[PDB]
This record gives sequence, structure tokens and C-alpha cells, in this order.
Amino acid sequence: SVIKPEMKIKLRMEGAVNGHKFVIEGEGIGKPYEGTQTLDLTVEEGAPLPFSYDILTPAFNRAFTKYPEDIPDYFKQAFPEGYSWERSMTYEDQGICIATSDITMEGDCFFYEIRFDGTNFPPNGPVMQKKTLKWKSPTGKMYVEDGVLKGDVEMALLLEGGGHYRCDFKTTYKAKKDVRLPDAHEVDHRIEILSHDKDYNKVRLYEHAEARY
Repeated sequence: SVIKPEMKIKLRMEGAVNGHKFVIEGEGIGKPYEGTQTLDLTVEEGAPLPFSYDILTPAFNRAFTKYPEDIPDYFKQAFPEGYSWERSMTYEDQGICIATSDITMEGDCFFYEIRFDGTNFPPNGPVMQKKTLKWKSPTGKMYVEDGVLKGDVEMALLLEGGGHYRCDFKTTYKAKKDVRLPDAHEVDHRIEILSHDKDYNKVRLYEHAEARY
């Protein structure tokens, strides 16, 4: 396989949230067959971000998923050539984000080109007021629709003061080459900011993900 037991990551995200432009770069490393990875992320333009960092973190690669032998691994099969994804993230208070990622590989490193746009977040809502704690860890669904792999997951951010704030995720995946398509299955995720500096100009971000029926 071209996917090694350890793979490096390099990424660049550009985008805007409620008009505020930014650029974030990341470098990391993970274990694709164990479903784990860590990224160090830096805000290169647009600091300090005036919105919750948490809305960005699932945009910062399902190749880092432990797949059982009897479920075809769409993501690892997609390499060396790579794959892209398109995602809508529809929050309960009418804030909306849409993001795209083009994922390539060279040697022992993945590269992501990420576009992230978000609008219509209420000025006094939990995103613009930075009242979010972390993402809950739901089970997502993977399924194929007429030869295309899709993902849906009902997400939620925990809030300061004990509440929750929901978001519907819908993703479409596109391998650059034809690969074996899996049957419908699930993916468990946990994503966590491990460390950050005061205004999240520096962020260390971890994900563990595993597929199952």
C-alpha cells in the first residue's frame, strides 16, 4: 500500500465567517490504520479569530479511520491520486457553513487544500460569542448513492452553562479514480482540542475514528 503506518499532514485553509477572512496552516502526523492523528494549526491571516474555533475543526480526512477488513476502505483506496469532499454544516440557529477539501498525497505526506465559508451566525449566538466547549461524539453514517460515497451525521457543540447547540452535517466524497465502494456503515469519531493559546492562534487538534457496521 502507498498509505504507510505513519503519514504526515500538511494543510492550508482559507475562508471567511460572517465576513471575516482568515488563513490557517497546519502540520501533523497520524496513524491511518489506527484511526488517529494530531495537527498543529496556526492562524496566519485574520488573527485574532472573532468566532468559535470549534466550527472549523471537522474541516481539518477519513483516510485516518480504522477500517475493519470486511468493509471496503474508500479513503485509503483513493490514494496515491487522492479524493475530495464537499460539506454543508447547518446549525440550529440558521448559521450555515459550507466547506471543500481537495486531498492529495506525495511520499509520506497528505496535503489538504481547504475552503471554508460560514455566514448568518447571530451576533450574540454561541459561535460569535465563543461559548462553545467541544463537539459531542456521535456516530456518523456512510452510504453510497448511485456510485457516490456520502456521509451524514447529527452533530452538537456543548455550551458554556451546560446546554447544547446542534448542527446537521452532510458530506459528499469523490475519489479521483474508481475504487471498491463500501456497503452502508458507520463511523465513530472523537475530536478534541488538546491545547491552544489565548486566542486560538495556535491549536493542537486530535481525532480518533473507527468504522463499523
